[PDB]
Amino acid sequence: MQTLESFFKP
Amino acid sequence: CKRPRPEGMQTLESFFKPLT
Amino acid sequence: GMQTLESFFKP
Amino acid sequence: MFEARLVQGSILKKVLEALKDLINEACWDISSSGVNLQSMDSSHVSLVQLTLRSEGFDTYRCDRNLAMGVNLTSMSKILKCAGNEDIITLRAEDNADTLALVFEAPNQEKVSDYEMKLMDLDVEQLGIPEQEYSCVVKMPSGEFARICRDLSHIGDAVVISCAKDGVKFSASGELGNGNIKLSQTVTIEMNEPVQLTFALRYLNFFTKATPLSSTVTLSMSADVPLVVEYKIADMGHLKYYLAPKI
Amino acid sequence: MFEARLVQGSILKKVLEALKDLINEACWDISSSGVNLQSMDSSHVSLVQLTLRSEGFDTYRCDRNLAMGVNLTSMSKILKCAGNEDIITLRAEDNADTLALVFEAPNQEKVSDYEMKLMDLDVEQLGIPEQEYSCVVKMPSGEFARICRDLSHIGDAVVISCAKDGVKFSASGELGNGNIKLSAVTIEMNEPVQLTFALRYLNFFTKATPLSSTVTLSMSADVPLVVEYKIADMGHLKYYLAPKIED
Amino acid sequence: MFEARLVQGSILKKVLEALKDLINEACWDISSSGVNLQSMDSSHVSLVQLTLRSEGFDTYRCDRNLAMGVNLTSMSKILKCAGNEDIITLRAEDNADTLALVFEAPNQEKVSDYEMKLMDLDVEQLGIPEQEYSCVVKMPSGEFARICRDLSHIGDAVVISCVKFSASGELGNGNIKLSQTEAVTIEMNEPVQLTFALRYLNFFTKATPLSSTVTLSMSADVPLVVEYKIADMGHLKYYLAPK
Repeated sequence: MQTLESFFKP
Repeated sequence: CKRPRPEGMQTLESFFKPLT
Repeated sequence: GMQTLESFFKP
Repeated sequence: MFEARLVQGSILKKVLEALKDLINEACWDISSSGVNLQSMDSSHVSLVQLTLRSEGFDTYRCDRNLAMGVNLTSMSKILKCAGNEDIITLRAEDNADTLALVFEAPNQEKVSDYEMKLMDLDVEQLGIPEQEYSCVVKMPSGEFARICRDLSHIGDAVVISCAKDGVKFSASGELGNGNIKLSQTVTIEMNEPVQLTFALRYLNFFTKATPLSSTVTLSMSADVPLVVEYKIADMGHLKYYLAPKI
Repeated sequence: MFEARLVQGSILKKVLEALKDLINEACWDISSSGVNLQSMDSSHVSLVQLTLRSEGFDTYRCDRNLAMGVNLTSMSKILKCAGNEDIITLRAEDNADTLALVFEAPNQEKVSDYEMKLMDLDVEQLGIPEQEYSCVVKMPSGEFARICRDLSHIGDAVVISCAKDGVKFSASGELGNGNIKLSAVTIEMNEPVQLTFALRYLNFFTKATPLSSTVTLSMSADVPLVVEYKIADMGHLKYYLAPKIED
Repeated sequence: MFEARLVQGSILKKVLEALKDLINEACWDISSSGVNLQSMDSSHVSLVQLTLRSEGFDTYRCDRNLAMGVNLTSMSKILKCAGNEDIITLRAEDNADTLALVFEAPNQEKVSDYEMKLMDLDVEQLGIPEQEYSCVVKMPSGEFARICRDLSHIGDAVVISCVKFSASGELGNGNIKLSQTEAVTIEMNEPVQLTFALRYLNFFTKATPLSSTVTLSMSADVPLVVEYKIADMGHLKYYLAPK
């Protein structure tokens, strides 16, 4: 899997 | 080695002969 | 943090 | 080719719960008279015999005869996924290493498909002769399960003693002993009376069938295996066989 | 020969739940008068004391006083075999190496006989003078047990603090702290009292909780806490707990 | 001076049961609009976003926003001391070392007061945008739980595929087919067929008791969002990346 923050803006 | 068998009973094979 | 009941009651 | 639909899939679920803590692999015999299973456990000390007659499946078609080698453990995790009110259909291409399982439901809304592989299984069948036992004890299946649980805290072998007007159960261990005596209501039918000892570990797997029937019947004779049967209403039965102790 | 018949056996059943966990061996004193069990738990920090009055049974028979050495674990295991609605009967001979327990279904169709290898022990009984308590609380069994359950998830002892219109249980711990104020709850208090007890022991006592719907807590400055569960027109279980002390 | 009374205490208990198994620590942010929480499981494959509107609460007071460093385990432990008919109050002071939970028992009988120690904590946060999801499936929570609990025993991963859940492992495979309407709706602009970890979905579903409905939402090459709505006051959205 890929962590959720390879999909979301910080 | 001695093949494990609960203590004190016979196989059912000693009572019912298997098909063949 | 406690004490034994022999402290409080006599055998 | 075999296909078989069951309105009360409730039952299959329970059959498998019965069979599963006792044997892990077995062989399902499928014919047009129905579905039969015979298996001993891995110690060859008990044995279970399953029959689900064709005339009880709300749809039955066995095309040619068919022995399906099955991991009951796997199968058990599948039937656990069946809802209790689910209509269970079975189906098997007339060979291929794969049995199919369908769970339809109430309002035809959810449909579950599971395919389990199957297994070249070389397993060993016994011939149990036709006979009638000295003592036939009929009791409420619940009453029998708790009996075996109770005595099983006291000891690990039970002494079953049959008599005209009553049956007795006895065990003993490093704790003391104990004795349970039931007496004609719980029904007996008897030629000669009987007394054998059996191992509770196995009895206590047998009562796992208990939800299949409200009654259970044990049959006995001197120096021969116990028979423990459950009537799966309208449909067939589960016999367990247990060799006597000593 | 001793012979107690208790028609409503769910009671012997609860008494062993309520004991087996605190102590595992005890000595049942039988006599004209009734049963009497008194044991300290194993650290001596707490004590249980059971009374079952003869006039409490359905049937009672004693010809020679008896101290029976009983393994409580074993007896609860046997008792755990009884129907919630069985008539139960304790029987033993003077010979005595063996206490019988009999469970008869209310139709006289099923009947069990479990007869229990006894034991032998020396057991420090304790003198416990009748005494007044400077404050006493009645409370629902249940509410006391949740209060102790609750509080033991925060801390490991409870300050039970008493007033003429409130009891407060409080605890303290690594995750923070908590208290619960209580204004069928009744306080009869000849004077205020605040004391601190170990929640472990209390959490064993609350097990008697199925024997009664009410519990009383009796306490005074530097004398053990008493927690009493009254067994309907028959007797009681009373537990004693020494107050926590400065280390 | 934060204050939030809640006459339906249970809502909050169910909320803590829903989180405690997925995340152990978390920052509770309080503002005038109400309460919010964002946090990833330590795997970092999922997070939960909580929203409890200030209107939700029967009473609500707040003159300084607030980030409370909460140990969710010990919050769960405490909240297990609330009674389901209990009114619950959360109060915290301008300055933060502790949170305070009061459980007023219905009938003026007993009050309990629990001061929870807070932790100074640095839990990462992510910005998630308002987007259009190819599919949005709705259905009863109950059913959607059973489906994960079911396929968990078959494989450790489900392929969702508008609607069909499915899985497979050493023993074989399985799938479940839902369409139409026990109310199960769809909203579709594009076939979609992602693959998620059952381990995670099974955590999300501890939120089932808050809501008889769940909603899935998905679009290719992006995180799934599963949502339970705390009635008349907000929601609990879980997000999970695909494999």
